[PDB]
Amino acid sequence: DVQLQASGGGSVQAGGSLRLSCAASGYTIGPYCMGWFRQAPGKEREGVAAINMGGGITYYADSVKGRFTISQDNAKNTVYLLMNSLEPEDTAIYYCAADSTIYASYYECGHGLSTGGYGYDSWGQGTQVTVSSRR
Amino acid sequence: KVYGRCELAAAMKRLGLDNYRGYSLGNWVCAAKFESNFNTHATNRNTDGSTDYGILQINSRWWCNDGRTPGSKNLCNIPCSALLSSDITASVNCAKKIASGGNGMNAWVAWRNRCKGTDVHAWIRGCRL
Ligand code: NA
Ligand code: NA
Ligand code: NA
Repeated sequence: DVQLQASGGGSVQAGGSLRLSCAASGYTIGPYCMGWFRQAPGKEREGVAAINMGGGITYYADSVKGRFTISQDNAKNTVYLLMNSLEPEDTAIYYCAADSTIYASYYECGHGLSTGGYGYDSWGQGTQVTVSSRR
Repeated sequence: KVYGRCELAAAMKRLGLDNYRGYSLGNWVCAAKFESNFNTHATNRNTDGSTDYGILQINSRWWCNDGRTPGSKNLCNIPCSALLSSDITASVNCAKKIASGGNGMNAWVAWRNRCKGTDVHAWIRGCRL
């Protein structure tokens, strides 16, 4: 009965920036991981960024390294995805997701991120991001 | 202490892990093999400053307290050093709590990878229990 509530998104001109946010509620313990996955109409779903809530270590798809940054407020089981230098190819429905499993041994949240979302059991409804071309 | 395969199966059975939450004994033996090579002293430091302790490599950011992990939890309510004893009791009791977390043994990456879905009974074959 946990809920992931996302904010931010919308339209922006290429070269611009957007910050998405996602708050996890209903958890007593966890989540262990929080991240963002995106889906563009004619493409494979892509794991964009993830973070170990315990520790703050981050992971990124090669396609966004140096442009996007994920961080956590922690104090409030909330994570942020700061997206700079957006390109039209970044247009997609962005989804906040979480892995509620409290792992025994250390687990890298980037694993499920790069392998089809494995382990990410809770999902937001998706936020549209449209990056329009320059004039 | 480095346990022998059957020696560990025996101790875990004694401690009640055989069919604990539906996981037959070999699941736990297979998990220890790949997590720690049956070594109760195994420790592995992680980039987040946490450490995995013992036979089942239990993590200091969530399950035990080692005092080096800044703002961590201690869900099993024990010092991590307790997880390094020759006596696997503390590790087993904590592992029970971990497997009651909601995802069963999936909490152990190595179990999920090397044991889940295999013929786990092979891990206790040839042992007297
Ligand atoms: Na999960
Ligand atoms: Na491990
Ligand atoms: Na701790």
